[PDB]
Amino acid sequence: ISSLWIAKTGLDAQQTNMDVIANNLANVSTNGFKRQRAVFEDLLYQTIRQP
Amino acid sequence: ISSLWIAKTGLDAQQTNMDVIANNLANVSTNGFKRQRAVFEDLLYQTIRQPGAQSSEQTTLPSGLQIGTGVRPVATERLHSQGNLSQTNNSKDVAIKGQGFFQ
Amino acid sequence: NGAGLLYQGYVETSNVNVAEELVNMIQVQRAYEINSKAVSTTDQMLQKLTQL
Amino acid sequence: ALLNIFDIAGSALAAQSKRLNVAASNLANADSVTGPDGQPYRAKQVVFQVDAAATGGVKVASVIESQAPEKLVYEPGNPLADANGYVKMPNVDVVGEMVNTMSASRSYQANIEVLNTVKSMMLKTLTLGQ
Amino acid sequence: DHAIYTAMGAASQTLNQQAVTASNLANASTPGFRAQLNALRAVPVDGLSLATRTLVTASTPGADMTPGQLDYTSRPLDVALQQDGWLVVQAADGAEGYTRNGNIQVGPTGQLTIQGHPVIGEGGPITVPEGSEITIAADGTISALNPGDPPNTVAPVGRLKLVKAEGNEVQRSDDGLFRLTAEAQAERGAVLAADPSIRIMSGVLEGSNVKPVEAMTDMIANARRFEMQMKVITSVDENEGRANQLLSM
Amino acid sequence: GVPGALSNQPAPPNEAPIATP
Amino acid sequence: GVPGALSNQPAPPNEAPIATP
Repeated sequence: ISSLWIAKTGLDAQQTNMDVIANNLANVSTNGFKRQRAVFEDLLYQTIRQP
Repeated sequence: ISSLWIAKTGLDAQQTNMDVIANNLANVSTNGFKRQRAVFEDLLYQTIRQPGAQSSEQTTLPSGLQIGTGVRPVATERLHSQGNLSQTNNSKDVAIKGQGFFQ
Repeated sequence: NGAGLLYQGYVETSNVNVAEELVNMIQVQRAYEINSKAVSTTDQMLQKLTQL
Repeated sequence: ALLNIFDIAGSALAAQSKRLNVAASNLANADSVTGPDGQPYRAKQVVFQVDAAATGGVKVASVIESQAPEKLVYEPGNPLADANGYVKMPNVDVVGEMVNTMSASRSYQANIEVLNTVKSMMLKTLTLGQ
Repeated sequence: DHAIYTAMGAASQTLNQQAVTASNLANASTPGFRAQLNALRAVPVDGLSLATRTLVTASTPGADMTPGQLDYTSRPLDVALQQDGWLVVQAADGAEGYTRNGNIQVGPTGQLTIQGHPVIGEGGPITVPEGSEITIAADGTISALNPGDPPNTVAPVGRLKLVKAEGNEVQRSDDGLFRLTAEAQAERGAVLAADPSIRIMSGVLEGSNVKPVEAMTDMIANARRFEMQMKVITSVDENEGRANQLLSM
Repeated sequence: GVPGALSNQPAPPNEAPIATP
Repeated sequence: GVPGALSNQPAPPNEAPIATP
């Protein structure tokens, strides 16, 4: 219930990266195509206050 | 005892969620299929004792209590997103973009 | 008016991703087991009370 | 009358036994189909009521069929299949039946304990009649 | 002879605490759910002689506002709040409540709403165009794009109202929507004021903060405590029954 | 008075409050 | 009538037909 969703988000990010890689590789001959690269960023950090 | 009739609702919600997941996995090859997602809701709470006085020059915690009632499956949404396109080379196949349905 | 475009010879596939389904299955199984333990401990409590 | 306690406890025991029997029958018929005369099997429940003689025992007026929709399973190879090729499987909640059996057993044990205590009290009562 | 009453009260409150824990465990997957904390409370009976009988009554503090974990769904109108952010929506009675269930939906007539209840912003509930696609900003801006129209016509059509409650002064109402306590609302006004220091995230959804280890530990402790109280009950009953024969000749 | 003895004044009522004001 | 009462006549014999006649 703690690391499951974090790892799910990581798997989703890697899947998106694989999808954009596959799209880049697919049209290696299309005239006037531009390569795409995705950028990631972490979600919100929770805070635990000290006494 | 309320514990039994609460855990029964919990088990029922889990079973329905598993059924939804199994249905989504079954038609992994159905053309033009939109995946399901089940959302639940907690039932109304039952209050027994109202909270008393607070911040009366003391640092006590609140005293009231209220028991839960369980969880019920409230809704099931279909994600009307855009899927991938498979090439079939058949002259009588149509793939529609954006949003729209054939009457 | 917001209608889409038609491509001939192509078919739209299902928009199902399997990683989320597997993670949901794991979570569902764990929640089911913990609820079963809750039922079991409540039944044990009732049995001990009735054996008074 | 100090003796209607036995009647109340006996009625409670009979009602709990009836409910347990209904639950067991449903569990046995969980995955049955095409009962007598071909009609699909449907689950049943019982309704408890009190006998207003105030305070009174519990009774079960009648067994009521469940109104929850039956499961429709696509299988045209079965003669029961309709024009859509569907068969009607019974609606049985396994967790619900397990919980019902647990509740019936607990109520039965509580009532038997109450009967034991009241029987001891009543046996001790007669010692003053001499 | 009255220790049986203290023991049975302890057993009943243990059952209540068990019911609370079971309720917390059952809805462990509803979005934006807050767990229900609980802790036994002691009440001493006293007066004029030997204050020994102290009873037990279970009690539940407000909640633990530890943020739930976020899962990515890529849905354009899913919102996840900050450490202690809240979305304010009008309730059934017409009063306003706070929640963190970010599963926003849009009705057929351009009415935004969380499950059951409409969302409020500047003024009354916010309304969007009839079929416009909605994007949620990081600060609460609702951008709308009319379908078919070229993309250069995205327009802000409203703004969410976000409040900030630290947590010790909010109490769960009877329908699961939090509200300010009496003193808190007295000292901060009946209706809170929107603040800019709260940021949302689009596409991710928040689950629930229920601790399985805490639940299991509480279940074990409750089981042991209830069994001990039952043993005390039966010992006292047997003692009283054996001692009742003194009046005989 | 010592416990179990006799007295001429009734004992005050028992309150046992949940939380003092 | 009510189960557990006293009747002057026996109930009809029980049967469980596998298939209807």
